[PDB]
Amino acid sequence: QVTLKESGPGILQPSQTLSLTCSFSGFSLSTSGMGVSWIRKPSGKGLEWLAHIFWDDDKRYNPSLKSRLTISKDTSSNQVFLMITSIDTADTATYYCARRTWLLHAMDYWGQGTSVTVSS
Amino acid sequence: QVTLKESGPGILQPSQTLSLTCSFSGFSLSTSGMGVSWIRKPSGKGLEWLAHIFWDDDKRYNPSLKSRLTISKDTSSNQVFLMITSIDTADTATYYCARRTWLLHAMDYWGQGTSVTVSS
Amino acid sequence: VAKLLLPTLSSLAFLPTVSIATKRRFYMEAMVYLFTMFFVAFSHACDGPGLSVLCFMRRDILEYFSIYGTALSMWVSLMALADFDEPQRSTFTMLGVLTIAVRTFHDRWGYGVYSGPIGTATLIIAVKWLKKMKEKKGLYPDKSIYTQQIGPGLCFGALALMLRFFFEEWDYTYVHSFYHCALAMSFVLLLPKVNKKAG
Amino acid sequence: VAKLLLPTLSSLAFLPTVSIATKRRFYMEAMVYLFTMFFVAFSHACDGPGLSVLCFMRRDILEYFSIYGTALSMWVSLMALADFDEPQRSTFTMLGVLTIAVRTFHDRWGYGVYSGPIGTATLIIAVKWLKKMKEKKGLYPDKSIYTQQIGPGLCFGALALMLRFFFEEWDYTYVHSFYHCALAMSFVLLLPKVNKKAG
Amino acid sequence: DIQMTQSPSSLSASLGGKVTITCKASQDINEYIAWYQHKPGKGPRLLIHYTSTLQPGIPSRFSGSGSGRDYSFSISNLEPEDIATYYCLQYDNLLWTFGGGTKLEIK
Amino acid sequence: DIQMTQSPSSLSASLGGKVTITCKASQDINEYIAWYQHKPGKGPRLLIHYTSTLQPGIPSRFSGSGSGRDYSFSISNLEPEDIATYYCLQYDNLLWTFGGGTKLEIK
Ligand SMILES: CC(C)CCC[C@@H](C)[C@H]1CC[C@H]2[C@@H]3CC=C4C[C@@H](O)CC[C@]4(C)[C@H]3CC[C@]12C
Ligand SMILES: CC(C)CCC[C@@H](C)[C@H]1CC[C@H]2[C@@H]3CC=C4C[C@@H](O)CC[C@]4(C)[C@H]3CC[C@]12C
Ligand SMILES: [Zn+2]
Ligand SMILES: [Zn+2]
Repeated sequence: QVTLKESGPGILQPSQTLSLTCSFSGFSLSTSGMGVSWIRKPSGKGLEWLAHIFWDDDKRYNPSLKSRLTISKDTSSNQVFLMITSIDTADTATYYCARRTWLLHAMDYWGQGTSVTVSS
Repeated sequence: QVTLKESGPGILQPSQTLSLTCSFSGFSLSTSGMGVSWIRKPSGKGLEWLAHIFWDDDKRYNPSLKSRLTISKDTSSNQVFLMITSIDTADTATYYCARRTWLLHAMDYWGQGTSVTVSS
Repeated sequence: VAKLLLPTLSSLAFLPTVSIATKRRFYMEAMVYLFTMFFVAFSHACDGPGLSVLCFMRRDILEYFSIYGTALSMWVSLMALADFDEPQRSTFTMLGVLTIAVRTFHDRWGYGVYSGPIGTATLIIAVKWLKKMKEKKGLYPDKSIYTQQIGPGLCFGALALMLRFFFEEWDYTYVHSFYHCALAMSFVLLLPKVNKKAG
Repeated sequence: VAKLLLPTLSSLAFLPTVSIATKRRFYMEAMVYLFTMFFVAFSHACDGPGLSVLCFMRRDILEYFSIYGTALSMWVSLMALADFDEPQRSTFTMLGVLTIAVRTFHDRWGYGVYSGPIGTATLIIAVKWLKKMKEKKGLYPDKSIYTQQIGPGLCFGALALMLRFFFEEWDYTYVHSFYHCALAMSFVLLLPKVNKKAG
Repeated sequence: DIQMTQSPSSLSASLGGKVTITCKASQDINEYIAWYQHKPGKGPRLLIHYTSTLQPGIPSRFSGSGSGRDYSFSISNLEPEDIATYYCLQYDNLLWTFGGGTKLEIK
Repeated sequence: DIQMTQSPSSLSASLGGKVTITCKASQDINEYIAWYQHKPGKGPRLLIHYTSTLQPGIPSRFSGSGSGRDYSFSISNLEPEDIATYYCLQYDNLLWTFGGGTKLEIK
C-alpha cells in the first residue's frame, strides 16, 4: 500500500500566502533514494511541475516560480509542506503531491489533488 | 578590367513575363570554374538570390521561385538571360547580375542593377 | 576430427558480433572484432598440425594480434558501454590502443594483459555512472539496461574469463571453443542497442 | 658533446606539437604525439652509449614504439586535416591504428611503413576534397588553408622525409636532429586551427 | 525549459480500436519519458516509464516507442475505461516538464 | 532556407569611430560568409570573403571574425565614404542567402 493526500485553505486573495500540506503512507521519506514533488494543473490548462524534496533534505524549484515556493518535510508525522508566496489570480489550480523513487525516477503515486481559488 | 550590365523592359503587368539580359566583359563564361548569378532587391527590402548559371552550362534556382525562373547563356556575345514567368506586383525590385569565381565562391563583381515596375 | 578443428571453427563466434556491431552503426568496434576474429581464427589454424599449411604470416605475428585484438575488443566493447562523447570518446579509445599495444608487446602472457583493459574500463564506467547517479538522484542506466545488457553481458564475460583462465586445463579443445562463444556473446550483450553518436 | 645528445634532445621538438594540439582541443592527436615524443626520446637515449643507463625497457620495445608512434603521428595528423565526422572519423582512426600496428610488427624497416600512412591518407584526403570541389563547384579548402596549412605543412613534411631518407647518410647526428624539428613543424602546420568536433 | 509537444491536443476513437499519440522534445532527452493517464477527480496513473517499460499491473495494450526527441504512445483494443487525458513527462533533468496533454474521446 | 540575421538593422556612428555588426546563421556554415558594401545607385562591393579575408584593394580598417553560426564584421577609423548598407552572404551551399542588411548612418 502507498498513499498521498493534499490539503490547503481552498479560498485566498492575491495579498495572501498559500500553505499546502501533503500527508503520505507506505513510505516515510527518510528512506534512501525516496522523494516527494509538487505538480499543479492550472484552471483549463495542462500540468506544470513546481518543487522537489528528497530523502537527504535536498530541494528543487521551478525557475518560473523559484522566488515564491518553499518546500519542507516532517517524517515524525510523514508530512511534506509547500508554501507559495506573493499570490496572483494566475495561481487558480488543482495542486498534486507525487512520490518519486530511486529505481524509476518519474513519480509513480499521486494524491487526488486539492483545489485552490484566488478571487474576491 | 571586369564589368556586368543588366537590362530589361522597366514596366510590366501581372499577366506578362520578364526578359532580363546581362552583358559582361573581362570574362566569357566558357572559362572553367567561372559563373554568373542573379540577385534582386525588392522595393523597401533586403537582397534575395534568384538563379545561377555555370561554365559547364549547369544551373540553380531559388526553391521559393524555382517554378518561374529560367537562366540561359550566349558566350558568342558574352551575355546571360534570366526569364521570369507568371508575374505578381511582389516582383517590383532592382535585379542585379553578379559574377562568381572558382577560387573564392561568393560573387566578386556586380552590375549597377536594373529596376522593374509591375503596375497598371 | 573435432579435437583439431573446434578452436579454429568456434572463432567464427565473433562473426555474429561483427554483423550485429555493423547493424547497430558501431563500425569502429566491428573493425576491432573482425581484426580479432581474423587473427584468432588464423592463430588456431596456424597452431593446428592438420591445417597449419593454411597460414602465411609467422606464428609470432598471428599469436601477438590474437592476444592484442582480444584485449582491445574487451576495451572498445566496455568503452561503447561507457558511451562517452567528444573529445573524450576518441581520447579513451586511443588510451586503450596505446597502453594495450605496449603492455602486450612487452609481455603478451604476463599479468594485466586482460585485467588491465577490464579493470581500468570498469573503473572508468563506475566513476562515470556514480557521478551520473549523484546528478540524477536515481539508478542511472535504466533497470532495463542492467537486466538486459550489463547483467547478462558481464555474466557471459565472467563465464568466458573462468573458462579460459581456470577450466581450460581440463580439455583445451572443448573449453577454449566455449570461451570463443561466451566472449562473443559477452561483446554482443555489453554493446548498446544503437550508436547514438552515429545513428 | 653535441654528437651524442642532439638526436635525444631534438626529440623535444614534438613537445610544442603536444601543447599546440592540446590547446586546439586535438586531445587524441596530443596523446599520439606525446607517446611518440616519449618513445623517440628514449629510443635515442637508450641507443646513445654515454646515456644508455637512463633506459629501463628493452631496446626492442623503444625502437618498435619509436617507429609505430612516428607512423601513427603521420596518420592522425593527416586524418585531422581530412576532418571526417562520425561514424567515419572513429573508423578511419582505427583503420590506421590496426594496419600500421600489423605492418610495423611484421617488418619495422621494410617499405610502406611511412609511405603506407602518407600515401593512403593523402589518397583519402584527395577523394574527399575532389568530391567536395565537385559539390561546391569551387576550390574546397579556402586559398587561406592551402597557403597557411596544406602548402607549408606538406613542405615541412617533404623536408622531414628527404632529411631522414636521403640526406641522413651525410651526418646522422645533425640531419636526424633536423628531421625531428621538420616533422614536428609539419604536424603543427597540417593540424587544423580548431577541433570543430570538440571545440 | 525543455518544450514537450504532443501532436494531438484531442483524439476521438472507436471502442475496440487502436490510437497513437506522438511527443517531440526540444532536446535529446535520452529516452527518459514517462506517460500518465489522468481521469476527472482522480490522481494520475503512471502507465509507461523510461520510454517503453509498462508499470507493473498496467494492461499490455498500452505501448510506447521512439528515442532522441521523437517518442510515441499507443492504446490497442481501446476500452471505455481508457477514455482519459494522457500526458507525457520529460524526466532526463530534475527540471521536469509535462506534454500539453491529449484529451481522448469516444467517436 | 538557412536564415542569416544581422543584429543591428540600423547603426548610427561618429566619423573616426569604430562599429561592429554581428550575424547569426540557423546552421553551421563552415566559415563561408562574404560581407558586402551597398551604396545608392551603385553595384555592391565584396569587402571580406571566407570569414576574415579582405578582397585585394579594400582598406585594412574593415575586419571580420567568428566561426560556427556566430560571425562579426567591423569598420575602424570610420570615414564618411563608409556610410553605406552592409549585407552578409551565407555561401556554404549554392542555395545563397543574404543577411537582412545593416543601414550605417552618421550620428
Ligand atoms: C587505459 C589503460 C590504463 C588500460 C590498462 C593498461 C594496462 C594494459 C597495463 C598498463 C600498465 C600495466 C601494469 C604494469 C605492471 C604490472 C606488473 C605485473 O607483475 C602485474 C600487472 C601490472 C601491475 C600491470 C597491470 C596492467 C597495466 C595497468
Ligand atoms: C589505412 C591503411 C590502408 C594505411 C596504410 C597501410 C600500410 C601501412 C600497409 C598495409 C599493407 C602494406 C603493403 C604490404 C606489402 C608491401 C610489399 C613491400 O615490398 C612494398 C610495400 C607494400 C606494398 C606495403 C605498403 C604499405 C601497406 C599498404
Ligand atoms: Zn582463442
Ligand atoms: Zn628520431
